[PDB]
Amino acid sequence: TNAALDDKTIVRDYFNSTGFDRWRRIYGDGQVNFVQKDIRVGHQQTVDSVVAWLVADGNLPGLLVCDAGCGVGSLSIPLAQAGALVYGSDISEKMVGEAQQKAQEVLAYGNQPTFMTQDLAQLGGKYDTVICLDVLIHYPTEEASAMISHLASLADRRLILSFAPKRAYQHKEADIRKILGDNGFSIARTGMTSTRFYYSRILEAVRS
Ligand SMILES: C[S@@+](CC[C@H](N)C(=O)[O-])C[C@H]1O[C@@H](n2cnc3c(N)ncnc32)[C@H](O)[C@@H]1O
Repeated sequence: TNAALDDKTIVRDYFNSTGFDRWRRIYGDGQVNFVQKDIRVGHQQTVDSVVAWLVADGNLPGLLVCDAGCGVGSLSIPLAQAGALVYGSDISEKMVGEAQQKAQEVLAYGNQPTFMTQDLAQLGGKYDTVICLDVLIHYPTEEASAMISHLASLADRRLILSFAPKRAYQHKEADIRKILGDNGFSIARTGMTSTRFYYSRILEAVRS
């Protein structure tokens, strides 16, 4: 018997249990405390900023996009609404199930994202753009490095990441940029969401 479950299992079990209930609420509608409300608003800003980047490029309709660690589809759904071909995945079956429910309710039989329960490190195939928002916060830098390298291998052109700049882990921007550089990516656009209880640094990386 192990002294500890691996980080992925701990995170997965959390988002399949009480984490599902708490984050479905934060990412959804209904009463929240002022801390949770701040997180809801901040996270919405991060999502909206990324959608805005992709819309601004003019090539979003028909674009193949991987949304790794998609949660309840907060990013996947608006990208699909804008015409992207979205492939969302999450390690938590509960989060994935909710994403599909929310998608079916608002998109019906139109351009829906495709949702799969899977560890992002096990994803295959190739995409124009790979996106991983507010997921790396759950892993130490060493593991985050391996995750970024795997995501990079799926990205033909672009990788977009967000992280808390230096349970929960902060990452040094210098470290994240180094890992991206090691994988053959240069930094293009960047962003930053800063509220009272929510901090998310956003990097757009493009294959050079
Ligand atoms: C804070 S939520 C962010 C969700 C989504 N990216 C968003 O911004 O709306 C973190 C999500 O990452 C997922 N996650 C954590 N580790 C993962 C992994 N190794 N592979 C895929 N998803 C993972 C969790 O299940 C959780 O749904």
